[PDB]
Amino acid sequence: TYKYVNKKEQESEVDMKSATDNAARILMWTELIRGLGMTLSYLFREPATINYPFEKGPLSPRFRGEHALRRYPSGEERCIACKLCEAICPAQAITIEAEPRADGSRRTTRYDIDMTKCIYCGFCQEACPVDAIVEGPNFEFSTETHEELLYNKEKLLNNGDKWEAEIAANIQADYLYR
Amino acid sequence: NMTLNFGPQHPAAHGVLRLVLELSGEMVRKCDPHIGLLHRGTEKLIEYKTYLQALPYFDRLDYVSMMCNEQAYSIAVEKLLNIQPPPRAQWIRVLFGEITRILNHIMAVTTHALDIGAMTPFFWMFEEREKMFEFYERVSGARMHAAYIRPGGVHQDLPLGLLDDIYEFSKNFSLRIDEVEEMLTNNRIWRNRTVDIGVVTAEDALNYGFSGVMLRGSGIQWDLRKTQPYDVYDQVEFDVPIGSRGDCYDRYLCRVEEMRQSLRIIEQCLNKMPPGEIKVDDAKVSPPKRAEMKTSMESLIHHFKLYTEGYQVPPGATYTAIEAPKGEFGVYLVSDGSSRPYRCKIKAPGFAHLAGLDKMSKGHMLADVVAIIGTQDIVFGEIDR
Amino acid sequence: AVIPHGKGGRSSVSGVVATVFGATGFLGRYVVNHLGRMGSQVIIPYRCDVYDIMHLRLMGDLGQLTFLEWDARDKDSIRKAVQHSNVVINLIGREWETRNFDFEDVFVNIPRAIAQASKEAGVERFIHVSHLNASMKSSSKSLRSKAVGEKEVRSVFPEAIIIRPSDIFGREDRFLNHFANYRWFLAVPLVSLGFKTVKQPVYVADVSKGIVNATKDPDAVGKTFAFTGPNRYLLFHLVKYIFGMTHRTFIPYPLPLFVYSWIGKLFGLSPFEPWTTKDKVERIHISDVMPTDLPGLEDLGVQPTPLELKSIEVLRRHRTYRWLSSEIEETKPAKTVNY
Amino acid sequence: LDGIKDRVLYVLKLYDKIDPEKLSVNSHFMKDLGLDSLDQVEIIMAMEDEFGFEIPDIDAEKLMCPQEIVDYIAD
Amino acid sequence: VRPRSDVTHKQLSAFGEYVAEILPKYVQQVQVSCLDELEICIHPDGVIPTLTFLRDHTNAQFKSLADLTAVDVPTRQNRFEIVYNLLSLRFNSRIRVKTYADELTPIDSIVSVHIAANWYEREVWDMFGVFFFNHPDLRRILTDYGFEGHPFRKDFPLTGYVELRYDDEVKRVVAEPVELAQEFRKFDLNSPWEAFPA
Amino acid sequence: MNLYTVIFINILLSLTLILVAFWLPQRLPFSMKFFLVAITFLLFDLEIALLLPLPWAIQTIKTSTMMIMAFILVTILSLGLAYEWTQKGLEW
Amino acid sequence: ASATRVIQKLRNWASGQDLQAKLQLRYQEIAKRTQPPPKLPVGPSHKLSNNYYCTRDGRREVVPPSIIMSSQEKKAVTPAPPMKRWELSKDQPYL
Amino acid sequence: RSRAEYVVTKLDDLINWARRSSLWPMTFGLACCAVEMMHMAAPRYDMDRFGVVFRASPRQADVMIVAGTLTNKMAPALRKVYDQMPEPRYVVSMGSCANGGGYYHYSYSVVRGCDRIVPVDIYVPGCPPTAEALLYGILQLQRKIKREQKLKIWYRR
Amino acid sequence: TSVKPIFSRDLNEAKRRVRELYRAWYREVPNTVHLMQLDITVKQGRDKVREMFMKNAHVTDPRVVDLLVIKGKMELQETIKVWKQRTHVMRFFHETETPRPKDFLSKFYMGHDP
Ligand SMILES: NC(=O)C1=CN([C@@H]2O[C@H](COP(=O)(O)OP(=O)(O)OC[C@H]3O[C@@H](n4cnc5c(N)ncnc54)[C@H](OP(=O)(O)O)[C@@H]3O)[C@@H](O)[C@H]2O)C=CC1
Ligand SMILES: COC1=C(OC)C(=O)C(CC=C(C)C)=C(C)C1=O
Ligand code: SF4
Ligand code: SF4
Repeated sequence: TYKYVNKKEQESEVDMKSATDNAARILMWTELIRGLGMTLSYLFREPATINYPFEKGPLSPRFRGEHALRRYPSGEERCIACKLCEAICPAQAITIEAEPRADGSRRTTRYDIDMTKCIYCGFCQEACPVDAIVEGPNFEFSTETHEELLYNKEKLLNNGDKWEAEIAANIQADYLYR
Repeated sequence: NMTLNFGPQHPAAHGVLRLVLELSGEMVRKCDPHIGLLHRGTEKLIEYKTYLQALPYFDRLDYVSMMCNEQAYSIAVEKLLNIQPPPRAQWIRVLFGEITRILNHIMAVTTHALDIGAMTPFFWMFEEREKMFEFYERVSGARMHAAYIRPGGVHQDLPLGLLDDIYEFSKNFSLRIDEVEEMLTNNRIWRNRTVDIGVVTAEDALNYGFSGVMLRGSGIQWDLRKTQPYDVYDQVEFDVPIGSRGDCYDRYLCRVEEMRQSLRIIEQCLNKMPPGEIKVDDAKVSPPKRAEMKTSMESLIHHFKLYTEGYQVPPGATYTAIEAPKGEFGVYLVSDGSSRPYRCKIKAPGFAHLAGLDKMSKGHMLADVVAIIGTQDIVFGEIDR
Repeated sequence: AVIPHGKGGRSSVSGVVATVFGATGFLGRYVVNHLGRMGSQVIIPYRCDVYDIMHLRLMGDLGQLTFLEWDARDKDSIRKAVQHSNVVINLIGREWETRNFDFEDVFVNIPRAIAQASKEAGVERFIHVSHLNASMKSSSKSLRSKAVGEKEVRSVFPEAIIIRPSDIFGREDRFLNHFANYRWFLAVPLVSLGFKTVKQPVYVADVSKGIVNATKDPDAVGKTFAFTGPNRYLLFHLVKYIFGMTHRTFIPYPLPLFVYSWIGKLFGLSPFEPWTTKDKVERIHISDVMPTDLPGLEDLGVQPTPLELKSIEVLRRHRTYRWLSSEIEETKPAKTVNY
Repeated sequence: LDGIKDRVLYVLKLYDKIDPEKLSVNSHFMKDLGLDSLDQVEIIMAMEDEFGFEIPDIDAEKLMCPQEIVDYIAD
Repeated sequence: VRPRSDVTHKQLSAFGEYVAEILPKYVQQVQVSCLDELEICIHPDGVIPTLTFLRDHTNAQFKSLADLTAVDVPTRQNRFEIVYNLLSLRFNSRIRVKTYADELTPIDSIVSVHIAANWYEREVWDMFGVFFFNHPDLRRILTDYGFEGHPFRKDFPLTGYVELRYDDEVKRVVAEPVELAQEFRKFDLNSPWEAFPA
Repeated sequence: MNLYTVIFINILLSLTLILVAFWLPQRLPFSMKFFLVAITFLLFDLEIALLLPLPWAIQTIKTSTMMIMAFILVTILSLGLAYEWTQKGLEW
Repeated sequence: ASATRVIQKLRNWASGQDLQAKLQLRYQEIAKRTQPPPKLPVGPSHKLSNNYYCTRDGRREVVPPSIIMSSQEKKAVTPAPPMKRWELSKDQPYL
Repeated sequence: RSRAEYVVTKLDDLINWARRSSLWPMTFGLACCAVEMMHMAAPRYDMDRFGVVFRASPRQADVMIVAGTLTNKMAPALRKVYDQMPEPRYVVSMGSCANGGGYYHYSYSVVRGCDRIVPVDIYVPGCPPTAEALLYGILQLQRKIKREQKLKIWYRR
Repeated sequence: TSVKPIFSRDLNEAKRRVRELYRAWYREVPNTVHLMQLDITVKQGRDKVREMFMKNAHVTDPRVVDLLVIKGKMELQETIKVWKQRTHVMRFFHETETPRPKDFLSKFYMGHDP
C-alpha cells in the first residue's frame, strides 16, 4: 500500500478569493505567524529538565552501569574462576589467572576488568554460572586518571560490597525474566 | 576554485567528514568527500570474534538505529542456521524496529533543521527520544547499544510494564510530530531551503544504488518491508510514503510520514503480540535459561559451550537485507563451519548515498551542501565501518 | 633493577625509575620525552598546579609517569619523591631571582638537599645540571652560584655526574626566542655591537638525549660533561640570522653594557617574570668558553645538530604571513668563529 | 651553441655526483662517469630548467652524453 | 526450523540456467543456495558482459548494485573472490555474480554498468588490493592517507604495524611500530568434533 | 562638545575593554555578483541622497514640481532595477 | 500540567492543539515500578517426550548449495514473477 | 580578613568560579557518544542550565569532549583543534572508545585512547556513557576547576 | 609463467613509467616542503624519493612494477592535491623513532629475539 506525499491531485484554477488568500499568505507572512504561535505555546508548558544532582533520570533493574564482583552471604567470593566470562567478553577486557587457594578451593588470583576496553555489553552478567560478575547500577565512576579506570579484583570486590544491597534487589527483580 | 574542506570539527560535518569543496565563487562546482575518519576495522575485527560476541559491533555501525541494525545480523545468522525466532520474538523485533525508525527519523529531521538553523524542533523531539531509549533501557539495560536482538530470537522477555508505557508514548507522540509539522513544513524559509534542492531522477537513483527514502522520494516504489517481508512485516499493515518529485522537501515529508506509519505498525504490534517464548528453544543456538543451566547437566554443558566456543553455524554465505531507517542495511556473512565468521560485509545505506552527493549537489551553493548531507541521513559509522 | 624487556617503544620497559624535580622546564619537557619514549619509570615532582603539567601526561605511558606534590623549603617532600627512584636528575633553575627564592636556592641550596636525600635513599646515580663556563668567580651571580653548587653536591653525593650545558637552542628556548623577540624593540641593543662574545648553541634534544644516555651508561660517574654544539658564532651573525629567519629588520646598535646592565635591572623589577635580567645580560655577553673538557654530545652518544637546521621551526612563529611559507634554503646561514 | 654547450656543461658541473674532471662533452655518464639511470633523468630535469625546454622521456633516455644533450638542446 | 518454499528454489534455479545459456562464454558455475539465493559464477573477463546483460535485459532487469565485496581465501590461487550482489526491483529478486581475482591480476571496473560501484571498488582496492581497470578515480577511501598495506587481507595483522601518539619533542603526531599493552588473546575455539556430513 | 565628551568616553570604554582583554589574561574569492552588488548599492545610495532632502522640500511652495521631480527620480531608478532584474544581474 | 487554566487556554490556542490532552511530561500514568513478578512461559521442545533433537535441528540438516550449470522452443524465464503494482492507500491516499 | 594570602585565595576563588560556571564545550562528534550528549543538550538533562554551550567553535571553547573512536585519520586533526583552542582549555574523554580503545582497541585504524593524542582531564566511562554520566563528568570537571589555585602558586613562587 | 600483462608488456615499457613518476616526485618535493611548511631540505627530501624508488629496485617482474607506480602515483596525488598533511609526510622520514642497530653484538645486548 503506498501513499503520495507532496503530490497535487489536481490543478485548482485560481479564483480571486483563492488568489487573495494566497497573496495575503505571501504579503502578511500568515504561515510564519502560525509558527511563532507554536513556540509561544510551549514557552507556557512546564520544562522537562531534572535537577541533575538532586533528581536522577530513572534507570530500571537491568541497567548495566558499572562492573562489580559479588560474594556469597557467608563471605566467600562467588567467582570460581571458570573463566568463560573472559571467553565471551567481546572486547577482551576481562583478564583472569587462577590457582588453587590454600583452602583448596578454586579462586582467581587476578581478575582485571579494563573498563576503558569494556563496552558494557552485559554478556559477562549473562555468562557467569555462579553469577559472580554483575552489571552494577552505578554509572557515575568518571575518573581523573586513565589508570583508575583499569580495575583489579580488589576494586571490583570492594565495588561489589558497596553496592551489594541494590545489586541483590536488582537481580531479585529480574531473575525470573532470565 | 578556492579549494576548501568541510573539516570534521564543524557541526554540519557529523563530527567526521572532510568534504574537499571546489568553490567556483560561493557556488560549489565539485565535492570529493574524504570519509575514513571513523573507520574502526569493524569487519576485520568480526572475523576474530564469535557470532554472539560480534553482535555488539552491529549496534555501532549506524549508531542511531541500533536495533534495526542488529535485526539484519540476527536474520542473517538465523538463515545460515536454518532456525527461525519464536513468534513473540518476531513481534518484539518489529515493535523495537519501528521505535528505532521513529528514533532515527527524529534524529534525521531535527538534526537537518539544526544544520539549516531551526533549533527548537531538535529539543522538543529529543525529550520524546529519551522517553524512547528508556524503552530500550527497560528491556535490555542499555539506553542505546542494547544487544537485545540476539542472532536467534531476542535476549530477555519484555518487562511486565513496557507495552502499557509504549502505548502511552505512541498515544501522545503524533501530536509531537504534528507540532514540528507546523513549525518546519510550511515555513517559506524551510521550503525555500529544502524544495528543488538535490533533485535525483528515478533511474539515476537506482543506478547510484541509493536504495532508501532517497529511492522512494523520487517516486520509485520499493520498501524491503513489504516487497521482501522479513520477520513479521507480512502480518502488519502500513503504507509506504512514496514521494513524488525528489527535492529535499519531498524526502523530508516522506521521513515525517514514515514516523506516522511506524506509529500505525507499533499500534498493531501492541494490539497483537502473542504469548510465547522470546528465543528459539534449540539450546544449540540460543543459550539455556538461568534456572535450567543451574539444575540440568545438559543445560550447563550447552551454556558452557555456547558462551566459550559458539553456535558453529553451518558453512555457507548469505546476503540478508532489512529496511533499516536509513535504507537497505545488508550483511553478506560468509561462514566456514567455525563458530566465528569468515567475512561480514556490512552494506551501509550511506556508502551509496554519500557517493551521490557530488551528482546531487550540482549547481548548488555552499549552504545547499549542508542540506544535501542532511537529507541523506548519513551516519559515518555505517559508511566508515 | 628492572630487566629491560620490550621492542623499544612506548608500552615497553627500560628499568630506569627516575625522579626529575624540575621537569616542567624547557629542558625538562624534553628529558621526560625521551625517558618516557624509552619506557623508563619517571617520577615528576611538581609544585605548579596540575593544569600546567598536563603537557607531560601524554608523554610516557600509563603508570609510567607519576606526579608528586613537592615544596623546595619542605625537606620531607624531596624525601618521599626519591624513596623509590634509583636515578635522580636535577634541572632546578631560574634566571630571575624570585622574591622567595634566591639564585643560591635555585642552584646551590636546593639542588644540594635533593642529592643529599637521594643518597640517604640509595639512588644509584644523580645527574646535576649547571650552566656552562661557570666559574666560582664569574660575573653573573647566577653562574657563580651554580658553580658553588656543583662543588657542594659532590660532597652530599660523590661521583654524581655533572653535565654542564651551554645556553640551549630549542623551540621555547630563550637564547633563540629572546633575540627574535627584540622585534618589539625598534632597535636591538647589542653590547660591543654584538662582538667578542662568540657563542655555541646546542639543540635541546641533543642535550636531552645526552642526559638520558647518561642515566643508562656506566661510563659516566663523576663526569662533568659539556654539551656544546656543532658550530660557534659571534653574537652578531646569530642575532642577524635570527632576524633573518624571522624576516624582520636587523639594526645592530651598540649599547654600553654599564648602561645596559641597568636596562636589565629595569625589566628585572617586573613582578611577572622579568623578560631580561641583569644576571641575564651579563650571561648573554659572557663569552662561550672553549671546548677542552670531558666531551658531552658524541661522547655520550648523540651527534650535535647544527642550529640552522632546526632554527626554522623555533623562529617560525615570529614571522609574518608574508614570510610564513619562506624556507631555510631561501635564507642565508651565519658564520662560525673558531675563535 | 658553444655557449649552449657551456650551459649544458654548467648544469652538469653543478650536479653533485658528476665529477668535474671526468666531465667532457663526450662523456656518457650512464656508462662512463657512473651516473645512475635515475640520475640521468634528474640531469635532464636540470637541463629542462636551464634551457627552459621540456624533454620527453623517449628522447631523454636517448640522451646519455652531454654532447648528445647539446645536440638535442640544439634542435 | 526455518520455513522454506521450493517455489523460489525452482524459479531461481531456472533463471540460473537462463543466464548461463545466454552468457555461456563466461558462466562457470551457477548454484542456488539452500537459502534460495542464486550465485552465478563468472570468469573475471565476464565482469562487464554478465553484469550488463543483467542490468539491461527485459527478462532479467537487475538495476541496483547492493554490494561489491571481496572475500580472501588465502589458500585459493586466485586469492580474492569479488562478489557482486544485485537487486531487481522489477522481479523482486537478487542474484550474486562472483568472480575470482589474484593480487596482481586486475578485474575490469563496472562503474560503467553501475555507478554505485565507483565507491565500493575503491573500498575493495583499499582493503584487499585488487585493482580495477578503467576506474575513474581509484584511490584509498577508508584507510589513512599514508597507510601502507591492504587491511582486510587475511595475511594482515589485526593490530597492524603502526599506531599514532603525539610527541612533544617534535610537536606533531608520529607513527611508531605498534607496541600493545595486552596482546589480543587468541582463544582457540574450534572443537575437535564435527557436526554433520556437510 | 557635549557630543565630543560622550564619544571619547565611548572609545575609552571600548579601548579599556580590549586592553584588559589582552592584559588580564596574564586568496582569490571573487564573484562579479559581489562587486556588482556593491556598485548597485552606491547607485541606490546616491539616490538615497537625492531623496534625503525631500523632508525640507515638502515644504517648498511649488509642491507640484517637487512631486513631479521626486516621482521621476524614484521611477527612473526603479527602472534601473527593472533592467537589473531583467539582465542576469540580481540573479546571482 | 498544573497550569492555571488561562495559561492552558493560551497554550492550546497558540499551538492550535489541545496539548493538555497529550502532555509530554509523564504524571502517574507511567507503569509503576516493581510491577508484579513474572512467570514466563516455557516454549516448545520442553516436552519430556517425543522431543528428539534429531527431529528439531535445522542447524545442520542444511546441505551444500545445489549446483546448476557446473563447468566441471525453450521459453524465456524470469528471475521471478514480474512484481505486482502497489496499490494506493485507502485511509489516506494523498498527504 | 587581612593578609595578601587571603586576598589571593579569594580572587582565584573568583577566577575559578567564572571558568567553572561558564564552560563552553566543543564536541568533535566522533562515533555515537556525541548522541549521548546531544541528549545532555536536550531537555531531560539540560547542560545550559549548568552554563554549558551547546555549540562552540574551537577558538571560543573551554572544554573539548572527545566522544567516539579516535581513528588514526582523525588523530592528526583532534590535536590540531586541541592546539587551536584558547589556552584555558580542558578535555573530557567520553566513551570507552575514546578513553582507551574500547571495542576496536586492537584495530589497526583506531588510536588506543585520546590520552595518546590530547592530555585528558576527566575520563567518562561506558560504551554509550549515559548522559547523566557525562553530566556527572562535566560536574567533576567543575570540581577539578574549583580546586585549581593558579594565583596562590604565583604568589608563593 | 604465462601471466597476463597489467599495464606494461615488459620490464622495459614499465621502466618508462617509473621514470615519469620519479620526475613527478622530483619536481614535487620542493613544493611540498613549502606548502606544508615541513622542516626538511628539498635536497634531503629528494634523496628520500630516491631511497624509496630504489627500495624496490630489485623487482624484476613487469606486473609488480606497474602496480608499484599506480600506487606511487596515488601517493603523489595525496601530496600534491594535498590531503596528506605534514604528520603524514614527515612519517616518511621516521623522525621520532629510535633507529635500531643491526649489529649482532648490538642486538644480543638488547633483544631476546633478533
Ligand atoms: N638555556 C638553558 O635553558 C640552560 C639551562 N641550564 C640549566 O638547565 C636547567 C633547566 O633549565 P630550564 O628548563 O630552562 O629552566 P626553567 O626556567 O625551564 O625551569 C626548570 C624547572 O625548575 C623548576 N623550578 C625553578 N625554581 C624552582 C623553585 N624555587 N622550587 C622548585 N622548583 C623550581 C621549575 O618548575 P616551576 O616552573 O613549576 O616552578 C621548572 O620546571 C636549569 O637549572 C639551568 O641552570 C643550563 C644552561 C643553559
Ligand atoms: C545526526 O547526525 C549527526 C549530526 O548532525 C546533526 C552531528 O552533529 C553529529 C556530531 C555533532 C556534534 C558536534 C555533537 C553526529 C555524530 C551525527 O550523527
Ligand atoms: S564467570 Fe563468573 S565465575 Fe566464572 S570466572 Fe567469570 S566471574 Fe568468576
Ligand atoms: S564508546 Fe561505545 S559508544 Fe562511545 S563510541 Fe566507542 S562504541 Fe560507540
